[PDB]
Amino acid sequence: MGNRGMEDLIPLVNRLQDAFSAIGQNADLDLPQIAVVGGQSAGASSVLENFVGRDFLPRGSGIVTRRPLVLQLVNATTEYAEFLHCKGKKFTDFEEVRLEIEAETDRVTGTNKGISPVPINLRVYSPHVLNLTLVDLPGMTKVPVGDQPPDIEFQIRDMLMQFVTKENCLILAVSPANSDLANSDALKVAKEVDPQGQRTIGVITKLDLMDEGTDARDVLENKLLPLRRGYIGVVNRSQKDIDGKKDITAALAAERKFFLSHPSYRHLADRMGTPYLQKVLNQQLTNHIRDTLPGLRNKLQSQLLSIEKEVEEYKNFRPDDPARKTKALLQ
Amino acid sequence: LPGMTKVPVGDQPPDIEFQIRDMLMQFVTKENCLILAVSPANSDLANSDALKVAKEVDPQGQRTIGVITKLDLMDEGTDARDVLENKLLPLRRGYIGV
Amino acid sequence: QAQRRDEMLRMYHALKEALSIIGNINT
Ligand SMILES: Nc1nc2c(ncn2[C@@H]2O[C@H](COP(=O)(O)OP(=O)(O)O)[C@@H](O)[C@H]2O)c(=O)[nH]1
Ligand SMILES: [Mg+2]
Repeated sequence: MGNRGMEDLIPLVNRLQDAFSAIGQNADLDLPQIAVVGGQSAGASSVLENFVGRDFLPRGSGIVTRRPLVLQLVNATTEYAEFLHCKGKKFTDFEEVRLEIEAETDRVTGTNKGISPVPINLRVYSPHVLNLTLVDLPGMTKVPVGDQPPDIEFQIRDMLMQFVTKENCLILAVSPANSDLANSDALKVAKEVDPQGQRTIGVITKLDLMDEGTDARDVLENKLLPLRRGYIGVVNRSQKDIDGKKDITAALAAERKFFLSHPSYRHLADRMGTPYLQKVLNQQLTNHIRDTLPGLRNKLQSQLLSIEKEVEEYKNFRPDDPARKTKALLQ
Repeated sequence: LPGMTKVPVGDQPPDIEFQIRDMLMQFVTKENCLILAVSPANSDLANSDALKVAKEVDPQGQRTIGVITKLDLMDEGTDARDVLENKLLPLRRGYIGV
Repeated sequence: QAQRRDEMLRMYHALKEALSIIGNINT
């Protein structure tokens, strides 16, 4: 468990925050939000919870991600979770969080394949995290089922747009492997909001369920559909493994064995897997935080130059100075 | 007919999706024509494009017959009983698995 | 006037400290 790529950046944020708080001002540390776009049952929730490093989201066959859960990670001194609709309660166990999320979804949408545009706001405080926004959006579908209205397709798409047309957002586009990449909706959306690939990261899931004799070797090499940041393959837990309470360590070991043994992927083994995605996102955040330094320097330099002309005289103030008095008199 | 796609590849024009539908509409919107809607089993049925088209041109289900073509590749731990029994997305003529 | 002087000097030193920290953070 855990995510150790945060540890090397947290003290940088703290030091910058302290440097600005010294003057009664904040730091414009506008880190990008992370939005996970995907088709229904593409695996977009298991990827997200593998980036956080905690097993707390509901996942599984069927329509589970019924509401647009928004997770806020706030750096703190201890570890706890809270909900805006459960104000005053404290959650010390992620299993309770998962069960409460399910109960809150059912309470509003019912037991059919319902949806609700209103998000759930879950905030987790921990000394090991950064101030991040994570958005788990409901998967897109083509036809209504259950008691959904005829426009279910358009309501879901509209829920996505308000979160991915915003600047400073990473579109983490998840598509299954045992399907044809040309028919992945997540990539159609990315091309509608990021016409040139600067933020979009491709992730290919379900590589272990490919039809025997076929592989995706020409997809992972960024040949079929060029994407500025390529595609990162991952292997998540299967439905049997979720129901079997499979450990996370075993899943990572199985993923590593899969890539090391597969005849068509050995040469890419060091470019794929869960920990590689963690490094890519952490590197993306680090590149962002460094890119803003010229603005902070220019603001501070301008303020310093503005005050210096008067500081030069204030620093020379003395309780007894007949020349200072005379200068003021003449002026 | 050629299958529907969302993302153009291989120098296909950006409107490849609309040209494919235009070809499809000239055969499935005709009367006295049966439509067989082919959907994979490994991909969630709510995503099926064939059912969307059949639903648009045969709201009543008189002509549409559904088929589930890839039961061999189901993810271990799941099955499609709730589709083949015509419960998840009821279709007048049911579904045939192959 | 005394309060304005004191605030200007405090802000001056704090801004100098902020630059001395940011330059070291960038490395
Ligand atoms: N073996 C395997 N199972 C997967 C993969 N991706 C998703 N699944 C399974 O698909 C089911 C639904 O995944 P889920 O993430 O809940 O879909 P979503 O939450 O609707 O995006 C779960 O049983 C997952 O374990 C994969 O890459 N490999
Ligand atoms: Mg999903």
